[PDB]
This record gives sequence, C-alpha cells and structure tokens, in this order.
Amino acid sequence: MDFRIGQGYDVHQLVPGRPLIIGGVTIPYERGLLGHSDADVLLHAITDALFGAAALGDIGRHFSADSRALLRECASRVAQAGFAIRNVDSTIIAQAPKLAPHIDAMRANIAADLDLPLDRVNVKAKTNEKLGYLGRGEGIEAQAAALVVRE
Amino acid sequence: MDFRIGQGYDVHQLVPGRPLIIGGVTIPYERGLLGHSDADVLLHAITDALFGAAALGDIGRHFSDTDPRFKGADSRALLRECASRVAQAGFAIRNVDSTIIAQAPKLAPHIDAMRANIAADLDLPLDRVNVKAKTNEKLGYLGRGEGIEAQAAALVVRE
Amino acid sequence: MDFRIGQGYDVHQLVPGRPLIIGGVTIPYERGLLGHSDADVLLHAITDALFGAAALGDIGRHFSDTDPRFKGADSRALLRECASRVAQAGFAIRNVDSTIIAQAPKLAPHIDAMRANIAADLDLPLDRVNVKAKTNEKLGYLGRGEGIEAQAAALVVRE
Ligand SMILES: Nc1ccn([C@@H]2O[C@H](CO)[C@@H](O)[C@H]2O)c(=O)n1
Ligand SMILES: Nc1ccn([C@@H]2O[C@H](CO)[C@@H](O)[C@H]2O)c(=O)n1
Ligand SMILES: Nc1ccn([C@@H]2O[C@H](CO)[C@@H](O)[C@H]2O)c(=O)n1
Ligand SMILES: O=Cc1csc(-c2cccnc2)n1
Ligand SMILES: Oc1ccc(-n2ccnc2)cc1
Ligand SMILES: [Cl-]
Ligand SMILES: [K+]
Ligand SMILES: [Zn+2]
Ligand SMILES: [Zn+2]
Ligand SMILES: [Zn+2]
Repeated sequence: MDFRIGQGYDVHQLVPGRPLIIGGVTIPYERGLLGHSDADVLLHAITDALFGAAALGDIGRHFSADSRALLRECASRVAQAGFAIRNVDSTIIAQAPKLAPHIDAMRANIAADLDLPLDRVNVKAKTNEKLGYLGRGEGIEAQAAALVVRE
Repeated sequence: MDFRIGQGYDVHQLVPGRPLIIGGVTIPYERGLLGHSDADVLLHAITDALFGAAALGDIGRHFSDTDPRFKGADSRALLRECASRVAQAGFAIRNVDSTIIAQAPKLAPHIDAMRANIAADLDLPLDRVNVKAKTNEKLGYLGRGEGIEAQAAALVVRE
Repeated sequence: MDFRIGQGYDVHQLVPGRPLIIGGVTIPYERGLLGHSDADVLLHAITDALFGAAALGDIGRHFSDTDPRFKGADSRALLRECASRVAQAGFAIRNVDSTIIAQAPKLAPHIDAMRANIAADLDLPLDRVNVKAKTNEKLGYLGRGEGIEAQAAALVVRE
C-alpha cells in the first residue's frame, strides 16, 4: 500500500556542565549536550525522520517540554495526517562514553513514546574512529530512518 | 509490491561570486555553492537517492561535464532526467524526504518553494515531497559556514 | 506487507601499511583502512543497516572484537553471517543502497565488483544492490584524505 520513508539528522556540542541525555536516558559522563532543553540528539533525529515520512516539514516548524513529549506530539500529528509507524532505526555517533549498556532503555523509551512493539525500534552506536569534532569528543551526532504507511 | 529504498548525500563549498541555489530556489546570500553547474546540493542528493533506489548507479555516472546534452544544464534539468531514467527502468516514485544542513542563511522562508519545485520536476503531489533544514551547531566546516550538506531518502516501487 | 527500513554509518582512518579493502575489493593503493578486522567501511555500514532493519541491534553486538576470529576478519564473512541471522529472524532482504565518500583513490573502476560481492553475500540479484561514490568536495577530514566514510540503507520484509 501507501508506504513512505523519512530520514533524520541531529548534532549537539559536548561540553562540561550539562547532563548527558540520549534517547531519554541519563548517562554518566563528565560532559553533556548543549541545546534548548534536554538536547536529546537521538530523539530529535527520530522526530525529524517521522515528520519527514509524513511530509509535514520539520521539528522546528512544529516546535518553535522535553524531547519525549515532543516525540509523542510528533507521533500524534503523524497519526492525524493518516499515517501508521512501521519501524524506526537509528545510529548514535559518540567517541565516548560506552552506549551499549543503555541501548535497551533507549529502545524502551522510544517504543513507549511511539506506541510501537519493541521489535520495530532499533538504536545502534558508533565511534568516529577519532576523526573530526565527533572523534575528538566535541559533539555527538544522531541519524534516524523511519518507515510509515498511510492507513 | 516491489518497493526499493535509496539514500543520497552531497556537499559543496560556499564561495564568493556565485548565486546560492538550493532546491531550485535562488536565496539572497553573499556566497554560493561551488560546482560544475549551479551546484544545487539538495537536488543532487535527491538525484543520488533516486538513482540508488532504482539501482542505476550514481549521479556522476549519468551526467558528465563532457556530454553535450548536459553541459549547460541546471540541476533541475538533471533531476528531471534522473526521473526519466528511473521511469525507464520500470520504477515509480513514491516519496522523497531530505535535510539541508546549513549554518546560514535562514532557509525556512524558502522551503515550501523548494518542495513545489521538486514536486513539479518529479511529477509528484506536494504531499509526497519533504524538505527539512538544520544548522550544524557551529561544529566543523558546516558550522563554520564553509559548505552546505544535503541528505535525501527516496522510496520507489517497480510496477 | 511487513516492510522495514534500516540505515548504517561507518568511518575508518586511512593509514600506510594496510590493504585498502572496500566492498570486499582489494584496491591498489599506498594506504589502507585501519581497524581490528579488515576494516571494510562499506560492508560494515551495510551490515549495520541490515541489523537495524531487523531490529537486531548493531554489528558490535553480533561480532565481538573479543572473538579471536575478529582480528583481520573478512568483512564479507561477517556480512554473510549478518544476512543469515536476518533470515533466521524471519526477514527477506529487498534492496541495498550505499555511498562511499573518499577523496582518493578513484573508486569508479571498482564499484561494479563491490556491487557483485554484496549481491553474492546477500543472495540478491545485481539489480537490487547499489553502490555510489562521492568525494567530499575537499571539505573536512574526508577532504584531507584522513579517512573514508560509508553510508547504507536497506529494505527488508518480514515473511
Ligand atoms: N539554515 C537553517 C537551518 C535551520 N532552519 C530552520 O530552523 C529550525 C530549527 O532547526 C527548523 O525549522 C529549520 O527548518 C533554517 O531556517 N535555516
Ligand atoms: N573517490 C571517488 C569519488 C567519486 N568517484 C566518482 O566520481 C563521480 C563524482 O562523484 C561519481 O560517479 C563517483 O562514483 C570516484 O570514482 N572515486
Ligand atoms: N559510544 C559507543 C560507540 C560504540 N559502541 C559499541 O561498540 C561497537 C564498536 O564500535 C559498536 O558496534 C557498538 O556496538 C558503544 O557501545 N558506544
Ligand atoms: O558472532 C561471532 C563472531 C565474531 S567474529 C566472527 C567471524 C569472523 C570471521 C569469520 N566468520 C566469523 N564471528
Ligand atoms: O566488535 C566490533 C568492534 C568494532 C567494530 N567496528 C568498528 C568500526 N567498524 C567496525 C565492529 C564490531
Ligand atoms: Cl574494524
Ligand atoms: K556526517
Ligand atoms: Zn537536537
Ligand atoms: Zn553536488
Ligand atoms: Zn568499520
């Protein structure tokens, strides 16, 4: 039937003085992401991918509240435009800290916010092999892909 | 149904003495994108996503500087030709999504015009075309305003 | 039908004294990619996109660098095992698209061979596999030839 794809990108600076929150999970680290609220780079990328699949513009056009509430509101808008979410996949690029321990928590948060079965939500983690601002630990990036169907 | 997905990436340097053209829209700005044609980074990324989804290779394999048909061609003519070759391969386009990463200028006022241009070029309804924008939070070459990147995703179906 | 999409990213440093192996192809070059495995940036990205489409985590979850077999590992053997697990999870692969970003060497002469390797490893026909190449238009650590990046997208369907 009427499938659509969306894609998302986000990046925030990594500096001392803020908590590190990614996919709704507070992760221990000497530094944190700089941004408007929680600065949750993963949730922002996913939100963008969903708005994009629905052809509803982008996160800034809707939301001029933490990133989970934003994600839930995004999902309601996608629903009203006539779309059902089929799956989400994503990558976090961070040289440090280790994210693997926290992946299931992020997945659970995202699945809850999107009203999706856990097996339709995935989060992957990558380093930048010490290259660039990412590899020097100066920022963290997230990428997201979402598939939806008009129902 | 025989669905396929494609993904595209492009980046160009921002240089003095050239117009800034993104998604077919000329945007007032002191610098423009450097490339063999208008260097429309967004249209190029979408073009690569469509060639990718149809397993037709990539933009540099289709469009040569050398080829008389495409020498003086702008990126919208190339996007139209891409759509032609996708159709020739037996595919129909279902939707396009994309992100422009530019620290500056402000792209918001231009995005609906970009969508309209892409939709016309691809013979798609407006509600199957999407364009998003992001800054790079002052990080790296994008954050320093040295270039602008575009990312695209395309879904097609073999009919 | 129960379609799912996945995406993948990888990057490795380019260093002297290593084979340059991308898409399973040994490319003549004075430098190669640095990793604990054979460091095949394209196959790793594709592997992550396939695990991601199946919601099976990521390549590090599946192939531990603590396994003696990881050192110098043939990333095509890893991709085939990835495909095996994706199948075991109940998914059939519908298509793959990808981009390699490298200042050098020229990848064009090797791309069809990469596509054939990926197609063989995933038991797909050639017409469902695509590999695209880009330079980074001289920007950043990729423009300086310090590393090579790969991006991938995969579509699967749960049978
Ligand atoms: N160069 C840029 C970058 C971003 N934007 C818009 O700002 C909002 C927050 O990213 C988003 O709504 C985005 O569209 C913009 O107008 N120009
Ligand atoms: N390192 C690279 C980068 C790009 N290319 C090929 O050049 C054309 C323009 O990106 C594209 O056709 C691309 O495939 C290449 O052969 N080697
Ligand atoms: N910041 C990061 C980066 C990566 N990873 C995990 O380590 C594996 C190899 O990079 C990756 O495949 C991923 O499993 C992690 O846990 N935290
Ligand atoms: O999942 C186990 C594992 C870790 S490395 C590995 C492997 C390495 C080389 C060839 N075939 C397999 N297998
Ligand atoms: O267990 C691992 C470790 C590193 C890996 N990797 C880093 C960059 N590319 C693959 C993959 C799997
Ligand atoms: Cl490796
Ligand atoms: K990037
Ligand atoms: Zn953000
Ligand atoms: Zn271009
Ligand atoms: Zn790798």
